Order: sequence, then structure tokens, then C-alpha cells
Amino acid sequence: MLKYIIPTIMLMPLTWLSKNNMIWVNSTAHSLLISFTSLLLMNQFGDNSLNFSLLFFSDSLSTPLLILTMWLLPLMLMASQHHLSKENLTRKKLFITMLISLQLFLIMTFTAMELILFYILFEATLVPTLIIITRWGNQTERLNAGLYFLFYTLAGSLPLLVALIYIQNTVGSLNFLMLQYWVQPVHNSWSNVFMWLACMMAFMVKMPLYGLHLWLPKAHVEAPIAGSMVLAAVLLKLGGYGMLRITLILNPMTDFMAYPFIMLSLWGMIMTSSICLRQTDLKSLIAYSSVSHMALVIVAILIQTPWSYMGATALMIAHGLTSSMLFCLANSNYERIHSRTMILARGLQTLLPLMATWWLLASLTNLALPPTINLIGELFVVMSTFSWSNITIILMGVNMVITALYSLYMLIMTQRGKYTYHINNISPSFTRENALMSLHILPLLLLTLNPKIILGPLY
Amino acid sequence: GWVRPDLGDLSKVTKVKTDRPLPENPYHSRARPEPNPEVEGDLKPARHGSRLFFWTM
Ligand SMILES: CCCCCCCCCCCCO[C@@H]1O[C@H](CO)[C@@H](O[C@H]2O[C@H](CO)[C@@H](O)[C@H](O)[C@H]2O)[C@H](O)[C@H]1O
Repeated sequence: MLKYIIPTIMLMPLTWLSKNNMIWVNSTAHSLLISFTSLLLMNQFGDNSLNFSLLFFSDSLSTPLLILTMWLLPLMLMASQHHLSKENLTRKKLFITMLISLQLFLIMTFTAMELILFYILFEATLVPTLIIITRWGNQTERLNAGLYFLFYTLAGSLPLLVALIYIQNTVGSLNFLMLQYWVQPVHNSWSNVFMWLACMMAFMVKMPLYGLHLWLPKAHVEAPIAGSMVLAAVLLKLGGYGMLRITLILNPMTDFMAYPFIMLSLWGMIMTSSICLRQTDLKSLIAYSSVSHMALVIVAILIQTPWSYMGATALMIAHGLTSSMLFCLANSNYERIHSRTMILARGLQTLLPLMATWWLLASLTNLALPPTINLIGELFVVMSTFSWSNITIILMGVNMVITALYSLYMLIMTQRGKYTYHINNISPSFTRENALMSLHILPLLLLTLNPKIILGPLY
Repeated sequence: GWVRPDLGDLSKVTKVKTDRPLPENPYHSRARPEPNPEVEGDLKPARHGSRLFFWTM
């Protein structure tokens, strides 16, 4: 992974030694080059994962997450360089440094063999994320959002550290390849019930699970655009990625310990979808849509079937590109009217015809129109959940209906109807903005041609 | 014929020639505990380094 770690570290000198007016050009150009080379991780075999060294390995679960991560960096830079135009030069270079260091921690998080190395990087991602929200957020509430983000995470992460360390004492290793062969069953007992909770609750908070989600709509409403892109696209998927790994050593206790969390997810996805129907803030709406989508991922991981993991992997990738695109679209509106209220600016298809096309495409993926990878992921989870218990089709079906309702509600409210008379500063969409949206949607639709590369290790 | 000892004569340390045997165990000591085994051998590098979690050195 050095061929990806080292060039990522080199982005820091490049930004700092770049000419004053070339920071965005140089960082964007070379971070795109790194994203290009990330495709070499697709050297995946049917039986054995790609194990480079004692420290890093790559399988079909981490590879699409790595490619999504390195793709997101140049996209984050394009999205940020307009609202940071008046920022001090050295503070620009520090903002880019926080994003580069977030990529550094993320690519090492997804490739660490051992769970303690994964834990340290899993937690290191907090520091840059917290700094971005609080230093470069816009409103007063960014300080509270940083605190809820920090302490919700740690309240779950700290028990996980204890549990992981205990596992190494008893098993002798936390290397994930070793755990595959030395995994022993978990028997019933209160000591194991709390070991199960310790191993899972840190990841539940990241997804986030329904009930423990109230930090996420806070962070999204207060983060700068780049913060919201990485938070939605990748950082949420740290919890899912960790679950797909750690459930290996929690069997068969997952058989009955999953019941409280499947009920929260199955009912929670209906509640959070319905909340989206009454949201007044466009960013909060998109935030509450992530909670609904990630409820499917939680259920899929917890029922542990070959179809459910294949669906879980596709959703995390599909959701990552769609949610990031939706945040960028809303942000482009915000950069004009300087408000996140959804009802403030209406009928924008009249004034920005091509940006209404992007709004349409993003909404169609969000509601999982086939054959988008958004639906391939959703369908696989529904197929497996049906075999789990046939009644789940009722909750799954209702959620799809409501999911279409608020997805098109948002499109209709902002793009259709009559425009707002007194808003007269809606400038034509910039080439930067149009390219930003296309670099989300075009990969997302391209993946329907070769969906195997995002289905995960159980393909 | 008694001669008085000179200054410093009666503070001398003399040798005494006696048939009585030298005691073996004047303190009535029990058997002393056996010492801990003494570790020996060539000092080699640690097998795979510290072995602390993920470190490879
Ligand atoms: C979000 C929160 C979700 C919370 C989910 C709660 C799960 C509830 C699990 C209940 C079972 C707990 O685990 C249970 O513990 C005791 C160990 O003392 C085991 O039982 C053992 O000890 C008890 C001592 O009281 C004896 O009665 C029993 O004879 C012995 O076999 C049970 O075989 C095991 O089933």
C-alpha cells in the first residue's frame, strides 16, 4: 500500500511548496493521478485476498471503498475552492492538508490487517473531521456539532478498544487473516453479551443506527461542503466496513443479539424516511436520507447471508456517490441564496436547466431506479431479508414507497413550480459546478455495466 | 617469679591450642532455600521483534 500511502503524503509538500495561485490546480491534478493508480487494486482472486505485507491487505470489500476514497479527494477540492476563495493563503493550505490527512487515514484504515491498527486509524479520522467542521463550518452551532460528533463516536469506540485488547489476550492475535482460522464460537453468557455489544456499538454509532443517529443531522447541517461529502460518502462506511469484518468472530451469538438492532433498523428506516417528508432544511433532509439508507446496510450485515453482504457492499458504494452528489447539488444552491431552507428557492429548472438534469439524475438514483447500482444493492438486501422472515417485505416495500415520495418531493419543491420572485442572483451554473456533478453521476451509472467489482468478497 | 605484663600485652590477640572440635553449625541453621535457576545461553534477537500488536520490529 506504500504505492498509495507515499504519494498521498507527498500531496502535503506539493500544496505547501506550490505557487500561491496554484494550490487548487496542483492538488487537484495530482490527487486525480493518485485516484487513477488506485485501479491497480482490482487484482483480486477468487480464493485468496491480496495480502501485501504484515501490515496491509486488500480484498474485494476494501478495494471499492479505497477507490471511492481516493476519487472523493479531488472532488472535495473542487467543491471547496469557491467558498474558500477569500480565506487566508496559509489557511487554505491547512484546509487542503486536513483533507489529505483524512485520505491518508482512510486508505490505511481500509487495508490494515490487524484490528488494533484499524482501530487507531479508525479513530485518527476524527481529528481532521472535527477540525474541518469546527474551524471551517459557517454557523454558531458548528461547535456543538463537533462535540456531539466527537463524544458519540468515543462513547462507543472506547469500549471497542477494551474488547479488541481482550480478544488478543484470549486468541493471541488480532490479525484478520489469523482470525479467519482461529475463530472460535461465542457461547451464551453475560460476559459474551457485553463483548458483543462492545465490538458492535462503535460501528453502530458510525452507520448510524436508528436511535444513535441524532449526531449525524447536526454534523451535516454545520459542516462545510467537503466535510459533508467525506462524512456521507466514506466516514459513514467505516462503521459498515468494521461490522463486516468483526462479525466473523461473533458467531453464533449474532443469531439472537441482532434482534434488537434489526428491529431498530427495520422500523428506523420507516421513521427516518417519513421525517424526510417534513424537513425544512435541504441538508438535513439529505442527512436523514443517509440514516434511512444505512438502516438497510445494518440489517444486511446482521443477518449474515451471501446475498445480504453482496447487497450491503453495493449500497455503501452506491449511497456514497449519491449522497455526496446530493450534498454538492444543494450546496450549489446554497452558494447562491446563502440558505439551506428547501422552500426558499423554487422553480429552479426554469433558471438553471442543466442543473435540473443533475437534480433529476441524483434523485432517480436516490430512490433506486433500476438498473442503477443503488437498486442492485437495495434489491439484494430485500431478497435476503425476505428469506430471513417473509413479513419483512411489508416494511421493505413501504420504505421504497416513502423513499420515492421524499426524493421527488425534494426535486419538485426546489426545481419545479414557479420561481421565487425576489431571488434575482441565480447565476448560470459554472463549469466547475457542472463538472463536479458529472464526476459523481458518470461513475455511478458506469458501474451498472460491471457491477461485480462492487459486490464484495462474497461475489 | 611473676613478671608484670607490659602496656599492651593483655590486649593482644593470642592463639589457643585446644583439642575441642570446631562446631559445625553453631547457629543451628536450617537448610538454605535452593537458588533460582541461573539463565544461561547466547542472547539472540527477539523473535519477530517487540510483538506489540501490529509492530513488525
Ligand atoms: C440493545 C441491548 C440488547 C440486549 C440483549 C439481551 C440478550 C439477553 C441474553 C440472555 C441470555 C444471557 O446468557 C445467559 O447467562 C447465563 C450465565 O450466567 C447462562 O446460564 C448459566 O448461568 C446461570 C446463572 O444464573 C444458570 O441459571 C444456568 O444454569 C447456567 O447454565 C445462560 O445459559 C445464558 O443464556
